[PDB]
Amino acid sequence: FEAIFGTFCNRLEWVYFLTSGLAAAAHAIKFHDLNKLTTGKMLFHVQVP
Amino acid sequence: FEAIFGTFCNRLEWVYFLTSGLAAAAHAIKFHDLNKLTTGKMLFHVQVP
Repeated sequence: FEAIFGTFCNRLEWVYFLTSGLAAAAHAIKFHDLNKLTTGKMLFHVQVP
Repeated sequence: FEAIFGTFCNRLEWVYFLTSGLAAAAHAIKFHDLNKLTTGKMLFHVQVP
């Protein structure tokens, strides 16, 4: 006879965005209506000494 | 629509003569009547051994 000793299944290494070093450079917000906005803008007012 | 987020005004930082290290090189005297005069003289008397 030939013997099949066993079948092994791989184990996945799950990851998330908020649990990684690159996330510190980021800052994450949920909005639910992003399709409706056209462009987001800042606005800076600066005075020079 | 077009979304405008928070607007920022410059957080201008203050600086002073006294707080600077250059003030140690200086002696600072305030004198409310300085406008009237234009002459300031000091005199040195030395005898050499």
